[PDB]
Order: sequence, then C-alpha cells, then structure tokens
Amino acid sequence: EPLHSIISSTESVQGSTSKHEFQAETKKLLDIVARSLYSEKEVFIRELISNASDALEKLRHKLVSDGQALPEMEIHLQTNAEKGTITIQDTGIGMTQEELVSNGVGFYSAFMVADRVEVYSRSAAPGSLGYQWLSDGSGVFEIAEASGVRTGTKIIIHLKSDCKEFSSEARVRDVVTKYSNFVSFPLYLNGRRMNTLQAIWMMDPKDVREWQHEEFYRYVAQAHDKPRYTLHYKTDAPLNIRSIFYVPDMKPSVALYSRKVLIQTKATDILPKWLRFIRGVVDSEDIPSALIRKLRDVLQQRLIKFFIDQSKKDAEKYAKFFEDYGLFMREGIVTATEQEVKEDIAKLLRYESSALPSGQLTSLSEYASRMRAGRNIYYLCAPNRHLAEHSPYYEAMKKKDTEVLFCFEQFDELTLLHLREFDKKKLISVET
Ligand SMILES: CC(C)NCCCn1c(Sc2cc3c(cc2I)OCO3)nc2c(N)ncnc21
Repeated sequence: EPLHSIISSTESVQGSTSKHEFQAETKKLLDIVARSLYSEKEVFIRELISNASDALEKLRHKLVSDGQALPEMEIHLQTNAEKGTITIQDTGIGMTQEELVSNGVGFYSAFMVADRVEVYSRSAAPGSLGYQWLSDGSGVFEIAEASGVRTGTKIIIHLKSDCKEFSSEARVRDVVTKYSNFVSFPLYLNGRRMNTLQAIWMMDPKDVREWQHEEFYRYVAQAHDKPRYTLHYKTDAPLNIRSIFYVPDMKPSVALYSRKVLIQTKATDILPKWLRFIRGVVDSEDIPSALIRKLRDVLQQRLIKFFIDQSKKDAEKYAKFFEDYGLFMREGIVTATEQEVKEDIAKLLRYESSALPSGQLTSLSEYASRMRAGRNIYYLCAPNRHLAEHSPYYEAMKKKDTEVLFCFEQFDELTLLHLREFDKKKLISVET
C-alpha cells in the first residue's frame, strides 16, 4: 500500500512565548467567523484546504519563476481520536514572523470547532526561522521561535468537546470528498491519497478535449451517456466566471464552485428556471441574493447565444435539440416578464415555413430577413403540414405573396400568442 506520512512532532520551542492581544478589529472578526459567518461547521476543513492550496501555488509559481527544482507539494490531513485533534499541513510557502504577527480569513473558521489552535509555520524564503503561534480564540495569542519546523504550515486543531467528530477519519473523509474533490495539489488523509479529480473548468478551453469533458459530464450529471452539447465559458470582463455547461444526449442541476472549491451542489438559482436541463459547473470568485442575479443573467444570455451559434453550425442536430428541449424554451418564454427576454429565448424557436420544403425549420429572425419590409409575422397551427398548406386561410396568403409559419402543436401556438410581438413585428394568426 502507498502509505505517505509527512506529519510528525518535530517542532520544539526553546524560549518562552510572547503574549499578544488581537487588534480590536480582529477580536470581533474572529467571533463573527467562529459564531456566525458559516452555517455548516464542517467547512473549516474546506477553508484550511483552500489556504493550503494557495500557499502551495505561490510556492510553485515562485520556484518555476526563479527556475529551480520543485519539492514535494502536498496537502496532508491527520485525525487523532484520542488526542481529539485534526491537523492540516502543507509544504507550500510559509509565513514570516511579521506575517504571523499582523494577519486568508477562512483560517479563523477553525475557531468554530476548536477550543485551542496550534500553528507551526516557516517561510520558504532563504534563511527563514520556524515559528509557533498559539490561540484559544479569545483575545490573546502567543508567538515563539520554534525549531524543527518544515517549510510550509502545520495547523493543529484541538477540537471542542462535542466537535470530536472531526477527529474521526470517516467523517473528515466525507467532508473532504464533499467540498474538496478538485484540489489543485495532491491531498492525503492519514497517509492515504484522496483527490483524483481535475477541475477541468479552470483550464484553457482549447486544452480540454472530449474524453475529459465526458468524464466530468458523467461526474456532475451522475449519468452514463455523453453530452450532446458542450460550452466552456471563461470570462473576467463582467464578473469572474469559469464554467462548463453540458446538454445531455438523452432527452428529459449545476454545481456552484469558487476557488476550485464546492459551495453548493444544487445551485438552482445560478441559472434561469427554464435552463434547469443544463448540467455542469459554475466557478465564480464574486460569490459570498443579488450578485447571483447578475451572474444568472450573464449565464442566460451567454447560453442563448451559444444555442444560436449551434443552430447556425449544425441545423439538423439543433433541430433535434429543439425537439427534445423546446418544452423548456416555451416555458421560459411564457414565464419571462420583460419583453425582449421573451424575444431572446424566442430566437431559439424553430418552426416550419410555407417558403421552405416540408420538414425544414427556420427561426423568427430568419423569417424576418426574407420578410419584405412591410411589418407582420404570420403563423398557423394545423394538425400536419399538407393540411396547413391546403387551408384556405393560407391559400389566401399563397398568391398574396407572403410567407407563413406552420405550427402543429397547441403549445407552439400558445407560445407565439403569448410572445405577441418579436423584433419590430407582431405575431398574428391567419385566422384573425
Ligand atoms: C503568505 C501569507 C502572507 N499569505 C496570507 C495568508 C496567511 N495564511 C493562512 S491564513 C492565517 C493563518 C494563521 C494566522 C492568520 C491567518 I490570515 O495566524 C495563525 O495562523 N494560511 C497560510 C498557509 N497555510 N500558508 C501561507 N500563508 C497562509
């Protein structure tokens, strides 16, 4: 068995610790984080991992920048049921003495579950001394020079009396696989490797290719088919977004990460209700019921444009897509309030036309681009094609030289009825 242990008692303090009042901001902040900020107390494990990752990254960066060799870059967790402790060490960039004295606020979440926190840290900088940092989370911490400290940071948590659960390996394992499956550096628990998954949404879209997208699709959608559609969307311009969206090839939710770190597996609010058929992940740093709105919209127009290009890249596959998911588009159109929201989604609708061969579809805008200036969009629900063609109501439009849209289902017609008007033109039935 591949048992990797890097965690042991090498640290010793020769002198005495100097005592140290928190600054008036930090006392209140610590209590806010430890007693209010988070709703689930397990997330401390999450936060401490995040920090660890960060440390490691800038270490890595730094070294690769200076152009020197890379050491072991790992994150280790150790549980101890009888000392009743949980420990997290990283071999990343450490903390200088000033960095410890002065100030990664997620760290303080540790005091949500601990009644004493014990830290050993040593900067990666050349000729850096190790230091010990101690605190009961009141208003007093202690600082002392320590020896036998490895480069990086070791955080030892002495759990509260009824928080002993986080000294159990099974519990901690569950928490880890829950929030930290996609950690960017190798993570071990009690000697055993945990994370195997690659946060492929952080990648460059050009560097990810099919088998990866399939693996991840099956992961987040918990499915066995393949995605029929794939949109890898990165942006920094409006807000920060690293997202992947899949449309299942089976005919009939998105996870919210930030930090390559899970926040909610069921982010139903991140996409509009009519795009609930979409699978995948949204990763955004601008995420602490308002900005989620901002993001939800941003994703909505992004996805709409996506499906439009999909139409104009492969109209037959998109035709099938409209047959399998048009339900959601009609629902979303009727559901919308502001008009051109309705029209935006309406750009995804595909219907048969009198000026098109029976079987072929077009959109409203396509229709309009052949609509001779002069003002109205004509449609008609018949049971089938040839019945619409032989409707007197249409045969009044045949030699009147006008194109007419053909619906074959009541929900389509109700949709166009609700829509009322689309871009500088109203939708009228030829039975009016
Ligand atoms: C390098 C440092 C300036 N980055 C700021 C975040 C501080 N920090 C943190 S959060 C933190 C941790 C503390 C602390 C204050 C913070 I904020 O006092 C006792 O230990 N974790 C780090 C880690 N594993 N490696 C390197 N730095 C860490």
